[PDB]
Amino acid sequence: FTLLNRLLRLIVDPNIADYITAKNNVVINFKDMSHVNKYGLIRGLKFA
Amino acid sequence: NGPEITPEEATTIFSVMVEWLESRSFSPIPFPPLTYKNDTKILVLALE
Amino acid sequence: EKFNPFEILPESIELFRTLALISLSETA
Amino acid sequence: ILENENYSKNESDELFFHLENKAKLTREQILVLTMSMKTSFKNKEPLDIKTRTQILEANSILENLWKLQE
Repeated sequence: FTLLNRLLRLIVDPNIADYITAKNNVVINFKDMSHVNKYGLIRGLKFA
Repeated sequence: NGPEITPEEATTIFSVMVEWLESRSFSPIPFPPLTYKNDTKILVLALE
Repeated sequence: EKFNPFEILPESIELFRTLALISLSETA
Repeated sequence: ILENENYSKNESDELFFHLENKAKLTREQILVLTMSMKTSFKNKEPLDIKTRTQILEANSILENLWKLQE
């Protein structure tokens, strides 16, 4: 993401880039297991 | 280990997009205005 | 104690004078 | 670091190492300085002697005040 927020500020005003960058952290839950998503992309998002 | 990109590699990657978008003479995407023509026509296509 | 409160006296008026800076003299 | 004429030659990896070593930073901050350095920062005109004197005088008293607060 540290590369994405920049590459997006190239293509898009920063408020949308920041939304798109922070929207991918979230927290991920499957039953018992939970992890914050720091690294990969979540491709289940409409804009992914 | 932190991010694996490292600054010297991020440099080479970022110059490529900068030069591509400048060579293409590309205007960045703005933020959707409060008063906008196609808002309705974007909501529809989204919601359906 | 008196030498130290004397250095303090110049320090408070000095800093409050520095907050008025909105420069070489105040620099030195 | 960024106004220093010695690093300004070009293609010097010294910049990243004096960033990390001199003014304490983390990688995530170095990357931002690289990409924002490209987008915003401009090496075309070096600064006038006036603003260099002013800048050095400010860095002096800020570094010194920080040392006193510490």
